[PDB]
Amino acid sequence: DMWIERTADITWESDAEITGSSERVDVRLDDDGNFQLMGGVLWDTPSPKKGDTTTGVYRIMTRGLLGSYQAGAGVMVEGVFHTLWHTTKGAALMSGEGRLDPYWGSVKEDRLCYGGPWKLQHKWNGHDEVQMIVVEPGKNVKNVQTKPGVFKTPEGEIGAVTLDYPTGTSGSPIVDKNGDVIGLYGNGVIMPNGSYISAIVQGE
Ligand SMILES: *[B@@]1([C]([C][C][C][N]C([N])=[N])[N]C(=O)[C]([C]C2=[C][C]=C([C][N])[C]=[C]2)[N]C(=O)C2=[C][C]=[C][C]=[C]2)O[C][C]([C][O])O1
Repeated sequence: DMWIERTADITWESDAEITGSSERVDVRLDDDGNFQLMGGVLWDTPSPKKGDTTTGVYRIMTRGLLGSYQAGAGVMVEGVFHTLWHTTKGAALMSGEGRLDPYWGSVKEDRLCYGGPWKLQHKWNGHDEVQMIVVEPGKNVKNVQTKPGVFKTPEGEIGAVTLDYPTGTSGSPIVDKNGDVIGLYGNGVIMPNGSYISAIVQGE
């Protein structure tokens, strides 16, 4: 029922609009993957697609008997598709002529990958501006540039971006100036003034 469509290259854009703000907010993370203001599962082996694993940025689409809608987005790097867990909850994804089955995910970290282990090892350097590759439903892909702030958790810190986009943009990748994916958009908190702030969702 769900499929992926390639829609952009993974790149830094020199003309991106600069927006957002660099906040600092105290949060805790629950075992369902929700942040509040203040583990990993290896999936079944296919066992016996061939989906398309071309590098790039992708929309996650779904449909029933009528038109389609955009459930989310993600990134294909080194033959593995990466998204937030909550976009698909582990559902299989068609990719071109074949199927991609989940490999590994964590509800609490809100991360899921298909085709192999997580390939994205780069992280925000804690200093520089970053770019979100915005995969908004119904719209062409564009990049926006921002300086992250920080979620302060009881154990540590996580980079966080004050950028609000509509439902279905979750899983859009965030890149550093080299064009390396430093994490994904779409799991955060709402502030008392209504501002939405997402973690830069990434492994170690
Ligand atoms: B995303 C969507 C992108 C941001 C939309 N903007 C906004 N809500 N103002 N992300 C969210 O809405 C997430 C969803 C989510 C789902 C599941 C988990 C793990 N249990 C965590 C987050 N919501 C928030 O981050 C949120 C936190 C606190 C209060 C309100 C909202 O695009 C496709 C999918 C839709 O679920 O996500």
